[PDB]
Amino acid sequence: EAFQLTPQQQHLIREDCQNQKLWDEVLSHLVEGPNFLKKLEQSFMCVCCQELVYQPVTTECFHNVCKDCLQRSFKAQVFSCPACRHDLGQNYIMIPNEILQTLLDLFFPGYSKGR
Ligand SMILES: [Zn+2]
Ligand SMILES: [Zn+2]
Repeated sequence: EAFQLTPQQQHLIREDCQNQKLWDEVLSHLVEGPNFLKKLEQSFMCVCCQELVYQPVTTECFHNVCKDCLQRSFKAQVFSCPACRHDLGQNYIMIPNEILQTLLDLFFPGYSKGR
């Protein structure tokens, strides 16, 4: 009755090492069965737009934020992590975490429409 991860999800979670600590916390909730998807969605909620992160950038301070939302923040001369306020620097290279994107697409098929 525990939520059962597919081989694909197990593979990608392993490969998503920038999020290692977070994934280990998230998988605590596999026991919660169908409700795991809910706690999963809450874990990858974006602090800026308050939706499941889309094209997430995983920051060096371990926070996932939509690339679009971090770009809005920088344009407003804020070079800080919106989740924890760690200074990222004006020159920060924003690289989407495509492993995490693919994971979210697997867990929530179709969620990214229109984003
Ligand atoms: Zn966002
Ligand atoms: Zn942060």
